[PDB]
Amino acid sequence: PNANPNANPNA
Amino acid sequence: DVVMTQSPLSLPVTLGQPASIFCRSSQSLVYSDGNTYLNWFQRRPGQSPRRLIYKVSDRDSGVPDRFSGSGSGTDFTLQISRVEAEDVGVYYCMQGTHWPPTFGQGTKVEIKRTVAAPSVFIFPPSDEQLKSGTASVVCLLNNFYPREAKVQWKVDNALQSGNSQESVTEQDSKDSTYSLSSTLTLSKADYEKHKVYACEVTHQGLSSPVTKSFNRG
Amino acid sequence: QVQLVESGGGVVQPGRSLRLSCAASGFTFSDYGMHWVRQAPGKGLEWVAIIWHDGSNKYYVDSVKGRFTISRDNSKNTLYLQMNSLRAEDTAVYYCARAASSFGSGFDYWGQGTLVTVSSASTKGPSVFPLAPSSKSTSGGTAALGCLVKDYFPEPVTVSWNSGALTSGVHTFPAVLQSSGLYSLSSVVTVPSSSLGTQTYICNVNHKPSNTKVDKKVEPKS
Repeated sequence: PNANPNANPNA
Repeated sequence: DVVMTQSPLSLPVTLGQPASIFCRSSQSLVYSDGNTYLNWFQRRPGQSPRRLIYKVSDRDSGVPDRFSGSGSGTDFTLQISRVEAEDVGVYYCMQGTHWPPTFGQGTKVEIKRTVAAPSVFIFPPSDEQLKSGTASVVCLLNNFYPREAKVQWKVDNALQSGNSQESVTEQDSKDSTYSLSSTLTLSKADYEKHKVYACEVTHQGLSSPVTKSFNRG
Repeated sequence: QVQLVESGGGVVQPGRSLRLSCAASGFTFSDYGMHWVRQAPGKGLEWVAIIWHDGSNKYYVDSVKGRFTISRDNSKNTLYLQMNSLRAEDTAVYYCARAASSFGSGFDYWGQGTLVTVSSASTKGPSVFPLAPSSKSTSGGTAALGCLVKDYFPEPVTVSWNSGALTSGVHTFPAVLQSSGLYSLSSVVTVPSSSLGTQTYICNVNHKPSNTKVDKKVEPKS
């Protein structure tokens, strides 16, 4: 349910 | 939620000297990918906040090289190698390893500089305000240091109490001084009952208190 | 050249709704995720929400889940925060910020913020009065002048001089709370006394919560 610290929200 | 504890909370520094800001996290910030997600942010007077540092030590675009970051695990330090007048502001750490990201309480940096006496000015109420039924009289103390100052209002030499309010600025990013306004507010009828309006200023840079005044009309 | 500008802050009653916007310029907006962050009394900075570059994922801090919705329109270079079910805890400055390519590194550029005040009190725009330069506001070849901005609610008022072309020597003071519950502030500037007859000094006062804009030319006293 959370975003991990290495998730990339960018293109 | 991970707690980020900064110290000190206030950091007075002489121009050109180094400064260290410390941050401790309640859990280790090492993540399973090998990275440590510890960031620093800066808020300056008049400016949007900005990131300075990410991944403990990597510096952002437009950030001068006098800023650096170090540390590991739970303990981290933001170092300014030589503080400049433009570095006044509040500095925050932020951890991103644990959910949700959390910030420290901030450290305010202020510059210790030489004593500067205020320039003192006074403004009577405008005729436009008087037509509305109120009289605000403004006393301005411009560009002084240190921040401690005493302002007293006298109306026909009677010391006033209860009808004034003061406000002081943040420290200036160029000359490291403060400014202050004190406003005396009266009804128009009360304003018209007296002649001499004076503000008296006491400050370390003045050998004796200075009075600025005017005669109504 | 990256610029972020938030808008929409003002007073809102508990339980009602308010939409914030953030206008982006100077970069390819659709290439970046976007965050909201807030700074509330006694809480410091708090991360609020993120939206992916394409709107495909959204995450929220627990306390706003079920109440706030983040969205974006890439064609209009705009980010939104729809705030429903407002609570007293929500009074804060709201910032938008451009996402880092790893979530744990946060965000690099921020806007200046927009202030949301949760309150049952009515909005009231300010009265603006000149602080004219005179023999009582001059020293050593310099003259001070200003504008007094009285009786507004909620915060903030912003002041510029000469549409932003006059910035040197300006001080705009923090607002003071009057016993009425309304705010007041002043803004002053120091200028050459020699050219008070030839230069024009106008304070530009904007109270966005009431959509009140006032431009006041400050004339010298003689």
